[PDB]
Amino acid sequence: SQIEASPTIKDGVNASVTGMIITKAGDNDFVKVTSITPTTSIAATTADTASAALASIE
Amino acid sequence: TRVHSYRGVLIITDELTVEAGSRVSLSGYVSDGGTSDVFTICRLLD
Repeated sequence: SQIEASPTIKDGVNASVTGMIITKAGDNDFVKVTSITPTTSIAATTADTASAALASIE
Repeated sequence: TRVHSYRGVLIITDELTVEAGSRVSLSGYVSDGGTSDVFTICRLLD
């Protein structure tokens, strides 16, 4: 709820709830989350099967 | 181990275009007089 309410973050950051994954959606393409103690872990590159990565780089 | 997944939206992309055409039809013929008013014989004089 908070990540979808920030005036400068509301558009471009797609999130979920799991049972979260701060991906990108529309316009802005680059996203990055960083913390110190809690987590902000993993990479899980979105760019899939070259084509997705290639389409962006082209 | 979690194995827990997520869910997204149905996003589809399509390109649509509708086209038409045009043709001009004309019908004409060499003039052989023309529909006149008071078609009567005449006797010109100078």
